[PDB]
Amino acid sequence: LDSKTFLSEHSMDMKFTYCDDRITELIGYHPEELLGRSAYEFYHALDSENMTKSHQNLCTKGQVVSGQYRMLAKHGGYVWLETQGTVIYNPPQCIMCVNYVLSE
Amino acid sequence: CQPTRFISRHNIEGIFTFVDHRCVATVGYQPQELLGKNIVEFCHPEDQQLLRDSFQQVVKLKGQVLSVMFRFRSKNQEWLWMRTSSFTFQNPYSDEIEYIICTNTNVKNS
Ligand SMILES: N#Cc1cc(F)cc(Oc2ccc(S(=O)(=O)C(F)F)c3c2CC(F)(F)[C@H]3O)c1
Repeated sequence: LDSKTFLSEHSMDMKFTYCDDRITELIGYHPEELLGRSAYEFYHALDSENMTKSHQNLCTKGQVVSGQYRMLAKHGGYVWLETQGTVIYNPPQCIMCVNYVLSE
Repeated sequence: CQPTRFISRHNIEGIFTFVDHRCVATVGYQPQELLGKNIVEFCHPEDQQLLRDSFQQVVKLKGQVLSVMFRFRSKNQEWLWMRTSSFTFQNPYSDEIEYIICTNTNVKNS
């Protein structure tokens, strides 16, 4: 559970701005190679419109649970995940994602 | 029969900054579903790195044509084979950052 859970942070455009190193033991990516890239680059084609929809809920509500989606792994194949996302607004400044890996 | 095709403009990073409305019939998205997003987000995982290196190269090619073939995810979530021919433009009265003009055609891979 805990060793399958990692955080990421995203700009409002969905780009990674930070990722736990734990994503390396789970999906193969190095956090540094993620930064600057949209989450979009990584979803399975069959999940993409759904994530766009969860995204819209996140922006209108401020927090949301993604429900189940696939991330293309660093060395081929897809890993299932469920994410809770939370918008950090200040005085939108970023999105915090708590990401739980459902599958190997 | 006309090939189906639309023009787009991107910044050097790949982000769509202009989309010709012929895109609806070509890939099924409205212009605004494309504007502001990187073209690499609509690209097949096996073709993403080619497309990123294509954008990197078109800017070193002195405004000449670079062409690339890749699979683009239509609004039906089908993979369409795309040929994108691109070249840079930079107004020589200025020293503004060049941008990238693309023409995007649905082609047969065969
Ligand atoms: N594939 C993948 C992947 C793997 C991750 F560890 C995080 C991620 O990004 C999100 C994964 C889930 C969500 S979400 O739960 O907030 C909504 F999009 F589903 C969101 C994002 C980016 C966001 F902009 F913050 C937000 O849209 C995508």
